[PDB]
Amino acid sequence: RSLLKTKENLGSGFISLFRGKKIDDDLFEELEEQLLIADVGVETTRKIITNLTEGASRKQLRDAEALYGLLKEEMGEILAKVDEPLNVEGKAPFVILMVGVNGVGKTTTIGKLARQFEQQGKSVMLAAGDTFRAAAVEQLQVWGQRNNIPVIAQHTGADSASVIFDAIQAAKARNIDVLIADTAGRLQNKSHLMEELKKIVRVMKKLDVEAPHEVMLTIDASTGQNAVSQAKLFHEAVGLTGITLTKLDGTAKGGVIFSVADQFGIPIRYIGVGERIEDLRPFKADDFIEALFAR
Repeated sequence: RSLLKTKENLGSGFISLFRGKKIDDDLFEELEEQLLIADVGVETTRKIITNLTEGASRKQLRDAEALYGLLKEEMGEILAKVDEPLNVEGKAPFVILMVGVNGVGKTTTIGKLARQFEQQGKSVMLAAGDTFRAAAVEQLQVWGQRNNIPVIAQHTGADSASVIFDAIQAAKARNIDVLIADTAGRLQNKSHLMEELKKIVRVMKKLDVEAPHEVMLTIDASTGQNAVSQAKLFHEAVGLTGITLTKLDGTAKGGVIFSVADQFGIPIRYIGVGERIEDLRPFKADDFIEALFAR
């Protein structure tokens, strides 16, 4: 599958580690190491190991090979807890606030997401709320134009929340089903980001007390621990309702999906396993685990 690189250490990769081995602390240490190198993280790895030890003992397993099935079980539960799909229907418009750092995929994810919704029969409108990042504003505009998707964009530096308020206002008038709004992502000024996003979320209430219907964080799987810290940061700034993991193909640090799931508990909406529009796959825990573990 596309997850071929993460499989060296996770899922299928466990088999080679367990081959012929007996169950002792030496083995759990070897596994712990593999999990940490895979970016599962200290806390999640400590949790996985203990659960697995209690399980391998209270079922009297002396054979290491059998841990593959028990790993599949506990890691499956971790992803299952954040397996709630994004349902963007019944609103006018359904506002998705896209938060996250620059160069993490946001603008690209926005384009892919818009194409997917339109492919389902719903009109989309974009809002360039990252008003200072002139490259990103430009990108959404030219792209939206050639895709016949209205893009609400204003002068460089205009108040983000105003652009988005105008975008929501316009969306309601033009009967748009989904409005996807971009935001500025500069962690360099922690509390400014918090106050900025807080203003955005508040100004929205003037036109709809339900907006935003979705606060989506986009993070890059290939940046391992960076993806986790970023999530923690945005988790404390805004009310994240969904997360999107991009660039899962091509990185052996794929275990980060378990770290971001276990530590925050926020629904993983989409998983990026390639560069095509269909590659921004709606996240299904069971399908992911099955492919992670498939020999």
